[PDB]
Parts: sequence; structure tokens; C-alpha cells
Amino acid sequence: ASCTFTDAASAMASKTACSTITLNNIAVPAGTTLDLTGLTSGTRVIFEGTTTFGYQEWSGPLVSISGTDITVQGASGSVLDGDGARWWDGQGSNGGKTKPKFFYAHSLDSSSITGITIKNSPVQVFSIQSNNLSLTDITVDDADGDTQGGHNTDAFDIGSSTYITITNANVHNQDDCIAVNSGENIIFTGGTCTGGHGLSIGSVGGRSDNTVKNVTIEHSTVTNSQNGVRIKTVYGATGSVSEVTYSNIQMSGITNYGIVIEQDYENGSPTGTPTNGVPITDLTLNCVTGSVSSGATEIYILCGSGSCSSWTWTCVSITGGSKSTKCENVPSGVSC
Repeated sequence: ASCTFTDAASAMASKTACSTITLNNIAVPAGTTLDLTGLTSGTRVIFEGTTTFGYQEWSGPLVSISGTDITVQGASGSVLDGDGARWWDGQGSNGGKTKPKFFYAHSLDSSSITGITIKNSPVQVFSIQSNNLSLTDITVDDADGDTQGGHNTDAFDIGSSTYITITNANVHNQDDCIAVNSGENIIFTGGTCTGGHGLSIGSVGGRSDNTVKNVTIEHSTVTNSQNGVRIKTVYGATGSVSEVTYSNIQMSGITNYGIVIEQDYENGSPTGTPTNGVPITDLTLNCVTGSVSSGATEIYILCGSGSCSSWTWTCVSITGGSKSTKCENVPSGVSC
């Protein structure tokens, strides 16, 4: 059954009786989720026109989709417009107004999301907690947040997930382009990230799931961002990061760290002293190149004692800025 909805209440009432769901120009009531969870396997969901959301201080999510064998599509020209400047106050999820997370993909398994454009998210965009989920041709347009107070506008937050593939993402935001807090068999490829805090593994630690294994971040560009490539493990936490590869990453206009791997991370500020409970092993950097700004540091490695080992770094060349004088516990075959 094919069904077209112009309001959220009708879509929610009938979602399980429809095998194709078209969501046309829906205005989602303030303080509520556009709740497309619990879909019948095989359902296709199409966003058309501009989806909007009422204003309320709450934690979200604004949209949530779940089910097995679900195909989610943005039609040509469609936008999910959060109008996040209504909430933005420079403090993100760290203070100020309570701001809603945008899009939950929790147990959207053996599924795909393609061609979705998100505009002006209040705070973080995708919360991915799924198995065998692809996200292709996603655009996050939070550029207005650069001047209007956007903060913590992460594009792809991943945890407790397996077999996630992100292809051809285009992100302009104010926080991580990708943040892998936990997960196994993750691929990010063909992406362009600008404005934000870079392509990050982590933070790893302090949650129920603190294991990252077999992640490839490749064939991507990071520009005008605080960091290019980053691995962050939480100060004093327990977990593990293994079999991570960054390959064919180009960067420019990086303001803090071209490459930063640190085991002293805290959300407010790193401690400056690393710990060794989240080992980073079998890390490969291959062809990670580009430039940082004049006030930036090229490469910063702050490893704990014994918690960084078996790294392979080839064709890493970061120009501009300054060399770090604060690296600790650098593994064999690696340098700052």
C-alpha cells in the first residue's frame, strides 16, 4: 500500500499499514518526534518538500526511524529544516537552552538512507545505533551555525553499531564530522567535511559500549576545521580502539591540530595527562596530507604508557603551523 501524508499524526497512525510512505511538507508538532519507528520490513520512506519542526526546549529526537530492510530517501530538493537558530546560543548541549537531537537511526537494520538533506540542526544530527545501515549522499547544511551560535552540531555519531557505511557525505557544521564512540566494521568514504572538528574516532570510554574495531575513514577532505584526523579516548576510562585506518585524507585550513591522537580527553577540556585504559592498536595512516593554519600544530600524539602500539604510518605529510613539543609515548615508526 502506498500512502502520502501531509501531517505527522496521520503518518504515525498508519505507518505499519503502508509499504511506501511519502512525507510531504510535514510540520512536526513542537516537542514531539516524527516517530517512524516500528516499520514493517521492506517499507520505503520518502521525504518530499520541506519538513519543519515546532519550537520547544527538549532533548529530541526530532525524527526517528527503525525497522529491518527499510529504504529511506530524500526526494530531489527535499530538506529537513530544523531552523536551529531558534535554539542556538553558542552553548550546544553543554549549557543554555535544552536543544533536540535531530535524527535517530536506532535499529534501522539492513537498511539505507539516501539523499537526505538536513538544514540547521539544533544540535547533533544523526545518532546511529544500527547494524548493516548505509547512509549515502547525505548533506548536513549547518553553515548558518558558523555565525549564529551553532555548537555540538555533530553530523554522524555512531555507537553500538556494526556494518555502517557512509558514502559521499557533505557536511558543514561546528563539531565532529564523524564521531565513532563504539562500533565494528565502519566505513566513511568520499566525504567532504568543513567548519567542524574533523574526522574523529571517539570519544571512546565512559559509556556502556567502549569498543571500536575495524574502521576505515578514506578518500575524504577536511577543511576549515579545528582538527583534521582525530582519535580521542576518555581520561581514566576503559575500552579499546583497534584496526583503524585513515587513508587518502586531504586537509587544509585546519586551526588546531592536523592530526591529534590523545588519551586525556574530557568534554570540557583535555586534562593534559594521558591514561592507558583505552589501548589504540593496529592504527594505520596512509596518505594523510595537507596543511594547517599558521597558529595550528601539525601533529599531536598524547598516548598513555603502553596504550599505543603497532601503528603503521606512511605518506603522512602535514605542512604549515608548528611542530608539537608536547607529544608523549609515540609508537615505533611514528613521529610528530
